[PDB]
Amino acid sequence: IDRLITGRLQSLQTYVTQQLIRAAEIRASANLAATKMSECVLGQSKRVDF
Amino acid sequence: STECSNLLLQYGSFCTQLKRALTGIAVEQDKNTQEVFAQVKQIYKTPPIK
Repeated sequence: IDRLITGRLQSLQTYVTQQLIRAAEIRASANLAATKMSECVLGQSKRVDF
Repeated sequence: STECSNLLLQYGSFCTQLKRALTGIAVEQDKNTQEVFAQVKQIYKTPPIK
C-alpha cells in the first residue's frame, strides 16, 4: 500500500505541475487577448501588425 | 538490460510523458524562430548601386 501510495502521489504531483505550467501559458494568452480588446476594439491602433 | 526494462514496464506511463513534453518543447523552438524572422512574404534584393 505504501508503494502504491508513493506511485499515485508522484503521478498526481506530475499532473499538478503540468497543469500549473499550462495555466501560466493560458494566463499569458489571456493577458494578450485583453490588451488586444482594450487597444483595437475600444480604439484605433497605430502599432504595426498588432 | 532486459531485467531492468521489464521492471521499468511495471511503472506507469511516465516515459510517454517526458518524451511527449520534450517533443512539444522542441517543436515550439521552430515556431519561435518562424515568428520572429519570417515576417516577410517575398525575399527582397538590394540593387547593385549602393
